[PDB]
Amino acid sequence: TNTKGKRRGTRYMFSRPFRKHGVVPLATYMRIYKKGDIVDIKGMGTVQKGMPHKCYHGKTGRVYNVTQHAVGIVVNKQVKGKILAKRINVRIEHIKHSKSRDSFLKRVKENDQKKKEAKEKGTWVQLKRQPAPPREAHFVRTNGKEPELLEPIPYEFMA
Amino acid sequence: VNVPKTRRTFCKKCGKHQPHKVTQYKKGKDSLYAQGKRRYDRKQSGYGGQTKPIFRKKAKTTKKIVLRLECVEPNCRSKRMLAIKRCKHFELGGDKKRKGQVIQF
Amino acid sequence: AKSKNHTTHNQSRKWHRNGIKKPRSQRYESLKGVDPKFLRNMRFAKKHNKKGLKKMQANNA
Amino acid sequence: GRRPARCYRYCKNKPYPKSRFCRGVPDAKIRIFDLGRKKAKVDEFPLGGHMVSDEYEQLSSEALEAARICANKYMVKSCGRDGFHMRVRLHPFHVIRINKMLSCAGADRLQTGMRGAFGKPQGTVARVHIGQVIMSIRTKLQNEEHVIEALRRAKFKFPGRQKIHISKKWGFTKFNADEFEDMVAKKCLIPDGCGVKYVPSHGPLDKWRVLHS
RNA sequence: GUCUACGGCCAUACCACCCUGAACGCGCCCGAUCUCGUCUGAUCUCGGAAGCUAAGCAGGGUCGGGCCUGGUUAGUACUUGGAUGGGAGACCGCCUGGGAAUACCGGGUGCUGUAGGCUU
RNA sequence: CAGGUGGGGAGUUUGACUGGGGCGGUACACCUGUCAAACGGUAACGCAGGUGUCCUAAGGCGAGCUCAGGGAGGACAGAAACCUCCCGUGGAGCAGAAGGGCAAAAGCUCGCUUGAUCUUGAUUUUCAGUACGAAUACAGACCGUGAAAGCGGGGCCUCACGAUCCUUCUGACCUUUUGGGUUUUAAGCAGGAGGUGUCAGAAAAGUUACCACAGGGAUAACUGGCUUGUGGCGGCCAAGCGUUCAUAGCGACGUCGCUUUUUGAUCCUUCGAUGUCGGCUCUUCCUAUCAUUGUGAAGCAGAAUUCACCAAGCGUUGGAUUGUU
RNA sequence: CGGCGGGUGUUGACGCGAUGUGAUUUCUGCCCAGUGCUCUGAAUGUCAAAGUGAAGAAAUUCAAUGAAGCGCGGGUAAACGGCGGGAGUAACUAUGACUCUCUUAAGGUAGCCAAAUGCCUCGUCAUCUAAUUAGUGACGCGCAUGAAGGAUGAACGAGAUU
RNA sequence: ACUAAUCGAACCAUCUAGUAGCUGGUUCCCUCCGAAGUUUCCCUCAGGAUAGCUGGCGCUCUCGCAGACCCGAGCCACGCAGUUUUAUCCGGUAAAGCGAAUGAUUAGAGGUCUUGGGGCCGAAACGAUCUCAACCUAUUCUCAAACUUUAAAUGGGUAAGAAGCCCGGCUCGCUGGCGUGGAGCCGGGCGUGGAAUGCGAGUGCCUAGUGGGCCACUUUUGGUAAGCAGAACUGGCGCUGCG
RNA sequence: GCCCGGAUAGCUCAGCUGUAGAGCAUCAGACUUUUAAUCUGAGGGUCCAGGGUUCAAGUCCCUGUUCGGGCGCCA
RNA sequence: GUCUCCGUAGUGUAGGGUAUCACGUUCGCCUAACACGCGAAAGGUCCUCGGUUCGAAACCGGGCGGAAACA
Ligand SMILES: [Mg+2]
Ligand SMILES: [Mg+2]
Ligand SMILES: [Mg+2]
Ligand SMILES: [Mg+2]
Ligand SMILES: [Mg+2]
Ligand SMILES: [Mg+2]
Ligand SMILES: [Mg+2]
Ligand SMILES: [Mg+2]
Ligand SMILES: [Mg+2]
Ligand SMILES: [Mg+2]
Ligand SMILES: [Mg+2]
Ligand SMILES: [Mg+2]
Ligand SMILES: [Mg+2]
Ligand SMILES: [Mg+2]
Ligand SMILES: [Mg+2]
Ligand SMILES: [Mg+2]
Ligand SMILES: [Mg+2]
Ligand SMILES: [Mg+2]
Ligand SMILES: [Mg+2]
Ligand SMILES: [Mg+2]
Ligand SMILES: [Mg+2]
Ligand SMILES: [Mg+2]
Ligand SMILES: [Mg+2]
Ligand SMILES: [Mg+2]
Ligand SMILES: [Mg+2]
Ligand SMILES: [Mg+2]
Ligand SMILES: [Mg+2]
Ligand SMILES: [Mg+2]
Ligand SMILES: [Mg+2]
Ligand SMILES: [Mg+2]
Ligand SMILES: [Mg+2]
Ligand SMILES: [Mg+2]
Ligand SMILES: [Mg+2]
Ligand SMILES: [Mg+2]
Ligand SMILES: [Mg+2]
Ligand SMILES: [Mg+2]
Ligand SMILES: [Mg+2]
Ligand SMILES: [Mg+2]
Ligand SMILES: [Zn+2]
Repeated sequence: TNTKGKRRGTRYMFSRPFRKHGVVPLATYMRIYKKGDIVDIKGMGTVQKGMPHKCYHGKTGRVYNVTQHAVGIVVNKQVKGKILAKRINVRIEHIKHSKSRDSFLKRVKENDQKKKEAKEKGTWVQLKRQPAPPREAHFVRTNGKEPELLEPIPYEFMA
Repeated sequence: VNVPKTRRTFCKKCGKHQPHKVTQYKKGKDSLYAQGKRRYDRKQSGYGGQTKPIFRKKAKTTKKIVLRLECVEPNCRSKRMLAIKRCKHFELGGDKKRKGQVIQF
Repeated sequence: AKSKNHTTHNQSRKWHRNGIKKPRSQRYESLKGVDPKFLRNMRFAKKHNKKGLKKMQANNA
Repeated sequence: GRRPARCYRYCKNKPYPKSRFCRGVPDAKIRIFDLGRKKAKVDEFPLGGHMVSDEYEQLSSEALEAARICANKYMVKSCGRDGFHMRVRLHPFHVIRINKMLSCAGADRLQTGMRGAFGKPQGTVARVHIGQVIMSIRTKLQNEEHVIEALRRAKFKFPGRQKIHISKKWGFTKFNADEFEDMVAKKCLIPDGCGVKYVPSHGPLDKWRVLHS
């Protein structure tokens, strides 16, 4: 019984944030998108041209094509029991760079620097990051103070 | 809707934008020697009654209006069919509208 | 007379019985759908890429 | 021609206010929510008694009107017509519906059963929570037993369980009676109307100098 | 320490009132022959340089409003998973993890890029 | 041979969904908000609504302005006529339903225009990742506007629509038209249109109690079962009635129950059949007791009566009318 | 099926053929707008084939002419059928003898009735009974009576009722 | 009505083994694998087609196979995941709010204007100023599936390397102030194989049955409710015995 | 779809490219001693709208609006 | 039980910009007196409550009373 309209249920999805209406800031247009970089599809509603469909809002994809005003993005879409890679043309107002890739690139650059330093000197270093290990043994000083005795409080009917 | 009797638009034969005279396309009469009409007449001859469906279930109230364009260049009388959306009332070259006017009593 | 209209019950189990496989990623993604002007210039660059082979080999040497 | 309240006792539906989608709503039975000397100042009536619900349920507007009338009559009898101020802290904003069925011997004569079952508005109820105040009475400190008895009588007009509480707040304000008088003395509270205005130590100094003068 | 031109983020920048502004500048200001626009040289366009910081603008101030950021609210509300837990129910408690928002109370009140000026 | 008449006769059809079917409605093709449980998807004859249009501008550029409302003034003039100032984050307008979006905008007023044009592919939406429809980003022409950057291939976005076959029109000094040639004609190739609203698209009126068949407890009419709105019978509070006095006897406003002796709701059993109203006859059971036994209370003097308790042992009738209960 | 074939017909309007109503008595009202039926064409609208004229090289196209029928116009209700409203109006109110109108054409006449026809309804009144949703008699704005069928009336009935 | 016990169209033979989306039946054993009642379209709703779920047949690869007996002699598989972790985005539900917008809504208080009623003696300048209204201001009670500043828990996407990183060089008709930008290509060097856990993966063909479901916790819509009707999530029954 | 017809004071009907009329309605006068009846006068044209042939048009020609006839019917 | 319609001088009544007619009543004209006729006056807080706008009998919402149609 649900309509198949392209923008059904997007009432808050494409609405602007509070006190952030009006002119689109120009750094969004000044961003540079190459082929192969990773972008988050947001989908603001001030620009009605080149809008992504609501199923791609909040998704992340890789740029494969660059045009005058838009980019082509290869974004995964799960359709029932299969995930298929869809190519979508999105104007640059509705996308932004993804920092998930950038954090990994920083880690790679630091890893290569550390490996070069280790090979230069001769000291081995742990390169793989590890899950949070169990806390080691330590001493807790009382500083000449008895720890404060805590007790549950009596019940009272506030209102 | 109201469309003007002339418009400047692309001419396929001229290969460029040219002035065009605009009329309304009207369906021509049936040939009686078109192959489908011949087949229908042969099928209907004899006994058996009606042999093809007769629609009689109309639902649309309008038609898509087709404009017959004609290039006005004397060496190029090339014609074209432009279809516009469905309209109940269509006028060719009617009087244009004005904004700052009163409603007549 | 009347029947059940729609459900997605058991559909998730059906989808996961053979696994929800991601698309098969591989090197050299296809060039279809890319800007025709950029694509025809890439074809020209590939065609004329042969010339300068001597310069490239000398620099490599 | 009203159904028993056992049919609409529980908050089963989402809130259904009277709005531009719900038209044709009969007016609620209760139209008056404040009684007694509403014009009494904040210092006249320092004692506040509350009726608190232990049930997450719906109270009908008719039940609210009946409880209000009962408590008002008892308070008038035991404390005079100007010895108290009563406030019903619940408003019947939730509309309940009825799927009207033809109550005669006949079914083919357009009874239709459950087809098109959505009902017409019937009445309004007040959706109440556990620990929510239903009714409040403020009065002098010597009328505490009368307030308790009035709320005890009013408890019999309601479906669920209710507690009678004596609030530690001063009257109908949100400030404790322990600190209220000294706050008023140090001008942290200004008595206006039946309540008080809290005066923070921020804003223009002109509003501070109209005080202390 | 500031300003001008173009800006980035787009209130910590906004709003109300008051005070101060040296030098450049920015402006107010003078005029309508030409350019150009008007019901109106008010606006716009043009040609200027007598006067002025009165205004704009800049800086500051206000137990200022707002905004921004903390505390409290509060491990509260809500919530993932669990039980042959309680209760006639309504609902509630516990285990296992996560965890807010007002009111109220503090602090702050634009940062900065490019290019070019002024300030002994 | 042609036209008319022609249920005298022939053949056939007489949609679907559906808290049974019919009547009603369209939940049958679509669009907005909600449902919907903070990705997306999600149902009911769920809720509030809308659609089968309108627009040569309400399309495309560019420029200039600021809207609703309010305050204070100004001859007639008043709550509303116009003029002026000030405030005014949009509280207006953008064709329509709603939602989103929008301020030297996307609104209003002008100037010029026809990108609402000619083309090939790719993609998104429903999706089976088919089609239509709608849409997005390009590319190649030819243009419009603007000083220009640019913007524009319809409407700010979400809807406003349609296969095969057939017909009609337009285009290529195009192909074929059958032994060859010319010319009509006809066929074709490409793109518009004439439509299927049951909207992936048959050409379609009833009746049957004279009826038939294949089936269906997937589905109604009678029992039973769940429920108890409605019906019936109780309880709690006690404003009041009771000359006085809440509670001898009653009980408004509220509120809690029980029963399945009413009627509904549902459709679980039964459609290779459970004989369907009432009466007659006959037995048994229940108690929420009309009478009788023993009792308590009274606004119980007696008599009569009323309320309540243990209590179903025993009884509860003869007739007129009506098929009747 | 067919033959100038056959039935009525060995017949001829006091006859054949087709209908409705249903003895006697007494009446059989208004409506020809609708649908039928029928009648005259009065110029006359539409209208096939054939035929005629023109264009064309021909296929073909166009035009003119206009049979029946329909349409137009008369008649027809013992043809099918139909017989509602509204406004004003009499000296108590109330009704409307009277005057106009609307949908079409006419507005239910004489009669009859809670009838085998009336829902409401077990209508109201009288009678019949101790008691009658029954019967009879009467009334009649009659959901939804009614005139080739209405209203009667002896005799008759394995007809229905008291 | 009757027409040979047959009549709302007799009887006999034939077409004829008429058609049936509907009912009934459908014949030996063991072993292995093992469902669906959902999507889209259909004069479709007791049926099909289609995708999904199933089976069979494979094929392409990965790990090594170890020692005649005995006896390893930083570094340890292609790749995958209904899982967590580390980063990074997405959201508008629960809650909360209304002295924040839009709607709804209770009560006082303080004010000065008005087409408020009017108002005790004021036409006279209500000489006066008492009251009720409306309005404004600061407060106040109660709210929202189709309201919202704020805003969870659970959840959705991406990344966590050799297809990576870094150096040079060549091509371009695209772009262009420029040795410009971008893309492609060619060489070279980097291995501590750059979270945890587990598991061998990839790929093709043919394909049956199903397309009536039902139940439970929790979320949830209509309904007074229902062993009612309709959805979401997971599990189950159906297909399953056992305590 | 083709061939035809009509469209007006409040209501109805006739009408000449050279100046729209008649009746019924309204109002006011006339006749009568008076009321009716009767005679007159005044106002009233959704001339169905638009463009044109037109010096002139309600008229004639085309385009729509409904009201209607007779035909005709393969998406 | 629901749907539709209506709640206005005593009565029936029509009806955003301060309520019309007739009867009922009274009075005044006219007559020698009467009847009639003519004219004037009185008489409806518009069912009740709430709401929007300058202002509501009219428009909107709720609730009462009455009459047809369903049920
Ligand atoms: Mg667009
Ligand atoms: Mg099904
Ligand atoms: Mg519910
Ligand atoms: Mg501040
Ligand atoms: Mg917890
Ligand atoms: Mg027949
Ligand atoms: Mg979700
Ligand atoms: Mg969602
Ligand atoms: Mg502009
Ligand atoms: Mg282009
Ligand atoms: Mg279909
Ligand atoms: Mg069943
Ligand atoms: Mg009951
Ligand atoms: Mg008493
Ligand atoms: Mg069922
Ligand atoms: Mg039997
Ligand atoms: Mg049986
Ligand atoms: Mg038996
Ligand atoms: Mg008993
Ligand atoms: Mg006879
Ligand atoms: Mg003729
Ligand atoms: Mg006659
Ligand atoms: Mg009669
Ligand atoms: Mg009768
Ligand atoms: Mg009878
Ligand atoms: Mg008898
Ligand atoms: Mg009788
Ligand atoms: Mg007759
Ligand atoms: Mg057979
Ligand atoms: Mg079909
Ligand atoms: Mg079956
Ligand atoms: Mg939502
Ligand atoms: Mg909430
Ligand atoms: Mg609010
Ligand atoms: Mg269910
Ligand atoms: Mg089964
Ligand atoms: Mg299984
Ligand atoms: Mg089992
Ligand atoms: Zn041309």
